[PDB]
Amino acid sequence: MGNRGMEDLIPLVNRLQDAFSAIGQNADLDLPQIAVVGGQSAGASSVLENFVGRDFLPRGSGIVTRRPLVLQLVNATTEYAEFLHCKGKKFTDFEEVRLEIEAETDRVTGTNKGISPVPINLRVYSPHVLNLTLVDLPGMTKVPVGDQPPDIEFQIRDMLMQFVTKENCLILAVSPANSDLANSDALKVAKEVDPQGQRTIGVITKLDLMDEGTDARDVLENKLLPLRRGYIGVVNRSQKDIDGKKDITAALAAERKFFLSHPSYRHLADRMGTPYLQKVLNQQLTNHIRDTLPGLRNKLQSQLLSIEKEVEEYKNFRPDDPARKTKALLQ
Amino acid sequence: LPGMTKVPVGDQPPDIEFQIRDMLMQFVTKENCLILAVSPANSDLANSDALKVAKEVDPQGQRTIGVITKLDLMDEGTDARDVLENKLLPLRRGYIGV
Amino acid sequence: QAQRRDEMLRMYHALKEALSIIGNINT
Ligand SMILES: Nc1nc2c(ncn2[C@@H]2O[C@H](COP(=O)(O)OP(=O)(O)O)[C@@H](O)[C@H]2O)c(=O)[nH]1
Ligand SMILES: [Mg+2]
Repeated sequence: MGNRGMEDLIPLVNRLQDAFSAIGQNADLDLPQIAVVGGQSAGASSVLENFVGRDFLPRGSGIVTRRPLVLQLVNATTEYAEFLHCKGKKFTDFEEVRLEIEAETDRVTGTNKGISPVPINLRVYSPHVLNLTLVDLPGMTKVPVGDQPPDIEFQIRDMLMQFVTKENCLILAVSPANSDLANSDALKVAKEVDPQGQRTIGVITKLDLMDEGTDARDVLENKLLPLRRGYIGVVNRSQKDIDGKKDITAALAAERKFFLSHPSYRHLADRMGTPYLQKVLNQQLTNHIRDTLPGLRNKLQSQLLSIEKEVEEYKNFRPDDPARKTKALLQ
Repeated sequence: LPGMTKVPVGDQPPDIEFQIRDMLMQFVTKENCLILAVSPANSDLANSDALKVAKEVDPQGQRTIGVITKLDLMDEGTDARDVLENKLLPLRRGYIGV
Repeated sequence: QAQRRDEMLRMYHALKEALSIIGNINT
């Protein structure tokens, strides 16, 4: 468990925050939000919870991600979770969080394949995290089922747009492997909001369920559909493994064995897997935080130059100075 | 007919999706024509494009017959009983698995 | 006037400290 790529950046944020708080001002540390776009049952929730490093989201066959859960990670001194609709309660166990999320979804949408545009706001405080926004959006579908209205397709798409047309957002586009990449909706959306690939990261899931004799070797090499940041393959837990309470360590070991043994992927083994995605996102955040330094320097330099002309005289103030008095008199 | 796609590849024009539908509409919107809607089993049925088209041109289900073509590749731990029994997305003529 | 002087000097030193920290953070 855990995510150790945060540890090397947290003290940088703290030091910058302290440097600005010294003057009664904040730091414009506008880190990008992370939005996970995907088709229904593409695996977009298991990827997200593998980036956080905690097993707390509901996942599984069927329509589970019924509401647009928004997770806020706030750096703190201890570890706890809270909900805006459960104000005053404290959650010390992620299993309770998962069960409460399910109960809150059912309470509003019912037991059919319902949806609700209103998000759930879950905030987790921990000394090991950064101030991040994570958005788990409901998967897109083509036809209504259950008691959904005829426009279910358009309501879901509209829920996505308000979160991915915003600047400073990473579109983490998840598509299954045992399907044809040309028919992945997540990539159609990315091309509608990021016409040139600067933020979009491709992730290919379900590589272990490919039809025997076929592989995706020409997809992972960024040949079929060029994407500025390529595609990162991952292997998540299967439905049997979720129901079997499979450990996370075993899943990572199985993923590593899969890539090391597969005849068509050995040469890419060091470019794929869960920990590689963690490094890519952490590197993306680090590149962002460094890119803003010229603005902070220019603001501070301008303020310093503005005050210096008067500081030069204030620093020379003395309780007894007949020349200072005379200068003021003449002026 | 050629299958529907969302993302153009291989120098296909950006409107490849609309040209494919235009070809499809000239055969499935005709009367006295049966439509067989082919959907994979490994991909969630709510995503099926064939059912969307059949639903648009045969709201009543008189002509549409559904088929589930890839039961061999189901993810271990799941099955499609709730589709083949015509419960998840009821279709007048049911579904045939192959 | 005394309060304005004191605030200007405090802000001056704090801004100098902020630059001395940011330059070291960038490395
Ligand atoms: N073996 C395997 N199972 C997967 C993969 N991706 C998703 N699944 C399974 O698909 C089911 C639904 O995944 P889920 O993430 O809940 O879909 P979503 O939450 O609707 O995006 C779960 O049983 C997952 O374990 C994969 O890459 N490999
Ligand atoms: Mg999903």
